[PDB]
Amino acid sequence: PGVTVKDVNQQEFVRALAAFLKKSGKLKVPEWVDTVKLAKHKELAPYDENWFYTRAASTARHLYLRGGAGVGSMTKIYGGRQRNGVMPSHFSRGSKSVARRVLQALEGLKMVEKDQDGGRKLTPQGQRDLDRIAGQVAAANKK
Amino acid sequence: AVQISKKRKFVADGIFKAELNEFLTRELAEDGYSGVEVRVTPTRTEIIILATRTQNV
Amino acid sequence: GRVRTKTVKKAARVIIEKYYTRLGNDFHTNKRVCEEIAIIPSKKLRNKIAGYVTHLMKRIQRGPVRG
Amino acid sequence: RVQPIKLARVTKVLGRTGSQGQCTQVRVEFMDDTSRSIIRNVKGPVREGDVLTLLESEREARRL
Amino acid sequence: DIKLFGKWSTDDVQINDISLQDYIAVKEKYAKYLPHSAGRYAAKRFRKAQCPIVERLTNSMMMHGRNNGKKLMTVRIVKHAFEIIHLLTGENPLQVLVNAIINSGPREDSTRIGRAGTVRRQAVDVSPLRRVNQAIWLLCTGAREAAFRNIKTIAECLADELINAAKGSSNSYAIKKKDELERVAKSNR
Amino acid sequence: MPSKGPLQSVQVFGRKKTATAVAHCKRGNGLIKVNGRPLEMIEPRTLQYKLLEPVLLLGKERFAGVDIRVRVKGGGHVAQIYAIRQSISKALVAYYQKYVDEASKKEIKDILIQYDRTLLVADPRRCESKKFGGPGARARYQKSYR
Amino acid sequence: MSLVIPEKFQHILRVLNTNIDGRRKIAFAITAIKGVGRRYAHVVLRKADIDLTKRAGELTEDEVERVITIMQNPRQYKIPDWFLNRQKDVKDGKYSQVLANGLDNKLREDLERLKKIRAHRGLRHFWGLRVRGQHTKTTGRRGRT
Amino acid sequence: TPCGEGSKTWDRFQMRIHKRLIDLHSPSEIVKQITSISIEPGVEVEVTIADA
Amino acid sequence: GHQQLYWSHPRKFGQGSRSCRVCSNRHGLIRKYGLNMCRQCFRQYAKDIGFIKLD
Amino acid sequence: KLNNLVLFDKATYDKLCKEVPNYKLITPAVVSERLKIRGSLARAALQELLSKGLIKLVSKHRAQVIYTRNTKG
RNA sequence: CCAACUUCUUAGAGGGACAAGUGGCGUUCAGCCACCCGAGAUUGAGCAAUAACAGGUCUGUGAUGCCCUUAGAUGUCCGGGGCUGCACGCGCGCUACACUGACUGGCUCAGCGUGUGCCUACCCUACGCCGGCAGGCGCGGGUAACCCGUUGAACCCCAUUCGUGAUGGGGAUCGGGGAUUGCAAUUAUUCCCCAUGAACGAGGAAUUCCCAGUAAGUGCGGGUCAUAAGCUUGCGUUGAUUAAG
Ligand SMILES: [Mg+2]
Ligand SMILES: [Mg+2]
Repeated sequence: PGVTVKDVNQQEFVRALAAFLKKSGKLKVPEWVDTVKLAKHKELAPYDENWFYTRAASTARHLYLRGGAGVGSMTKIYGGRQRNGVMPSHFSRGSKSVARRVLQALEGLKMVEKDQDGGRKLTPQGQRDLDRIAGQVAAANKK
Repeated sequence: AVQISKKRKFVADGIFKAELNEFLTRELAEDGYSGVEVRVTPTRTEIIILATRTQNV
Repeated sequence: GRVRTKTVKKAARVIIEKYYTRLGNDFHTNKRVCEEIAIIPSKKLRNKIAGYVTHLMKRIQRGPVRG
Repeated sequence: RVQPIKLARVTKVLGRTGSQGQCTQVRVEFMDDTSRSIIRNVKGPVREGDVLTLLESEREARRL
Repeated sequence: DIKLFGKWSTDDVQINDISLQDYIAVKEKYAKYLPHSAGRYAAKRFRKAQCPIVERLTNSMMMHGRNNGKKLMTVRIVKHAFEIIHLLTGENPLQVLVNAIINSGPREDSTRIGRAGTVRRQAVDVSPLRRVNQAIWLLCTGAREAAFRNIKTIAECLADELINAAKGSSNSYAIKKKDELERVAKSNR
Repeated sequence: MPSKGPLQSVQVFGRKKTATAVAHCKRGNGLIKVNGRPLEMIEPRTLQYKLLEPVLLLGKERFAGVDIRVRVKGGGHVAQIYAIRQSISKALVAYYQKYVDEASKKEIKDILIQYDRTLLVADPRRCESKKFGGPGARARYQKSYR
Repeated sequence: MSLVIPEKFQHILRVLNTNIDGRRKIAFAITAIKGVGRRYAHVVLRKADIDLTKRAGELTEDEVERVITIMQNPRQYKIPDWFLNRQKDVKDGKYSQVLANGLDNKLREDLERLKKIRAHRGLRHFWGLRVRGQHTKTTGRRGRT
Repeated sequence: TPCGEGSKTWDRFQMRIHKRLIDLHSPSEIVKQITSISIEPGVEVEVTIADA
Repeated sequence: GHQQLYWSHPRKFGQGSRSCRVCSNRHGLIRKYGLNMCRQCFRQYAKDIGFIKLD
Repeated sequence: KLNNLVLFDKATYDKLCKEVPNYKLITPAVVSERLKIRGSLARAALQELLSKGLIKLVSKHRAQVIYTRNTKG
């Protein structure tokens, strides 16, 4: 029936919306996309070659649950554990200009707007079709 | 001008209190000192000595 | 670790020697009597006295204790 | 020579022994009559009234 | 009737030895859905015996520091291993687990702080909780030391050592070494 | 629309170590979810049978007149599922002492006590602070002699 | 997809002066080249328009030639400037990745440069000491006898 | 310890300061005599500006 | 002398410019909450500030 | 006691598709020591034998994928 | 008043547990061992006697005796260097020896606490825009349950790659470059990038600490702090194997 995003498995809701944005080729992908390493707490490049679409799908969904997320906030949520070699490991921040470029690229896709205060929310046009494909992926849980 | 945090409000007047305790010890030791007691108002503040020989102060 | 120190036993004996006509083998009434009739500085030794008071209720209802 | 590996219920535990507090004397009874009862020792904790099985039944008790 | 990990109910299982029914807890009073609980088992003694044996097997599996509190990570070691066990045999895996507890728990060992004849000298019997403690210790250890340098998963190495120990062939580590406890106990009987 | 029976409901918490979780439950028709999302759509999923567990040995269809929903705050990934396991257990126990007979409440408390009492007792053990000479509360730094 | 094998499969390849292993995959097979690290290898391959999951002995010689060509002069294949070994080289002012005996050439060349003008770094390379200001009182014992 | 010698002991000083908050819709003149009821050394009172 | 470079090494940042406000040492001092007293005899006045220990 | 082989010959691949869908426990760790391959083609080829339909899938976990023999009679 | 209330949160008061109740033991003494009820049937720490030690500290102190030195001064300031030098020996520790793992990506959970200064310059950081990264600017907020901050912490969970190979384990050593703090970075402050890729396969004699939210894993925050934690002092998280002698 009426199935929102919250009652769907969301590890593979991200796989659903990444495949959506990849086939709807209206996302302003940067030129440096294949040499990025993604947030210096890790030592290899990202394995998936079209990783920019699954980061975009993820950062739209986290922006759905949390309004007013900025480029400083998105790097605190994709950060992880930096292994410092012979010294103990620590938390470290994400990559800022992969977070800034992906929020600007979604604004070309008309799925994120700025706020009265700082940060970003997503427009009603933005939420209406990730609810539309949330219904598809809960139906494809059967299908 | 601008005022400072409540956490360092309380350690500043506690260290105000400890400083003039030490000086009024060094002055009034020969005159039966026995401590002090402070009251701060948004006016004149009033510090009463607790001297035993109130003649000599 | 239950063993009760001398101030618990001594002060409970002076209740039962002196206010036996007000006490009984209920803990929660003797706790209220000893609160009203003694001067107890904290709550923990209050009901640690009152428990030894109820112990001696079943003890001196049997025979001649130091009574 | 060939013994049946015979099981036995315990009566009263006779306190620790074994110079480190490791062995417990237990006084087993051989499940078939309560008249036949040897005093023996196990290691590990006992719980009076349970069942333990002797690989060989009669060797020795703790006496000098 | 309760189906530990969703299946493999616990009525067909039978503990064969009389000596261990009061210490192995497969029955309905101590049968759960999955082995993870707020324990409180070493507060007073002798309540690590009505702790169910699937819980006591998944506690004795995370051992060596790098896996020391990973209890949501060793519960799936046992979750998968029951399915590997069920396919090589066709039996309820709880029945073949308690056959491993029966057959890997020793019956004799020895104790001495003096003049090591071999290591310990005076051969003693064993209580039926220490043979349960040494059943779960030998089984989890042998499943670990035979999967340390191997392509083989810990789940398969667990599964194929206690179905190898429930039959009894001295090919599992819990049998080929428990006999050496009972050999060395006869050697200083 | 408040036209029938305004606020026939309770709001009942359960805890583990910091993790509080308070279940608001109304009168309605068979709905169970936590922070918005359903109970079968829950994060760990290795502990799946011990957070839909009061539903199991009581009954989905029998106890389907209630619309339990929970908000969770604080804790960890394991403590936040013991907190909701405690919460929705003692929610409909507390819902029955307020709107139906306690003959029925004792009829379900009979299930939820002989089956591992921790569904409606708060497990009292807590953080137990560090001391000033060791790496933790009990353990100590390595003593050397020579 | 390789259910058996195609017809030719190099036991070892031969790239610059290194015979890289033939049973590895290309992302980790060309890291036997001194100068191609674990990170530079993936970037050259993504500029080489290849599938990363192919193994080593099953690249045709056009694939091998184009992989060697891109890692040889990466400055024109849109690989950015602070990804390279010799950023702003101290003899020429240019930018190069160095991948060969030329890596060890330019390694010792700066060692003998500092040894010539007797800088403090060059004197401790001329000795057997630590260079980056490490302590020496208790560590590094098994370099000296 | 004043020196380095000893058996690694630590003293944990602490100060727990309490604070409470009260609102009034009073006319802002009589707050002066509200301030003028008791000297009371251990407290610290503060009156908000009357401009809301 | 010759005032241009008497006290010319910059006492700014660094422990050569922090000092005890009672007791005039530069070592061990506690700059937390603006106390700026020495470690060794913060413990003297710790009750005069009002810092009780646990009891 | 050392190096195995990737990329099957003819001699092990026909040995694969004649008896590896027959026995009951089948896992990439099994056929990377009963055969002479090393693994990661154990994972690759046994994935596509599930794609054919010669075996059944049971578990599918990231640390452990477990298959079984297929319905016989 | 274009709503009520305190469950959750924060306190304040008061309550509550006493070995009370029930068996069993014991001189039917002190008490002990079991249960039932209950949140709890020993929470954890602080203070801590008498008498001492030739224990440590005059390098913490305008605590101080005595001796020494006092202008070519052991006072004090400025500049440079040193306390980091290495055939070796010992003690705390950190990271490891992998597949119960490392990757790459998804996914979801905290608590203790700290913040712009009288001298004293410099604080915590939202957001936006430049940068591949550390970072750089513009623009706010916060003297704090008002802002950072619903502190989207790691481990763990889910998929991907890797396959027992000193390997994609381990990351020492070392070259070149890039930023920040600063009066100044050389004998590398720290951080970033690329490359280099050493021992190390679970450790002899011996030895340490610990019995429940404990050990251990795992991060976070105070202290030091212009720049800075492999240390220390706290905090939560995951959570036990053995024992009641
Ligand atoms: Mg001094
Ligand atoms: Mg391995």
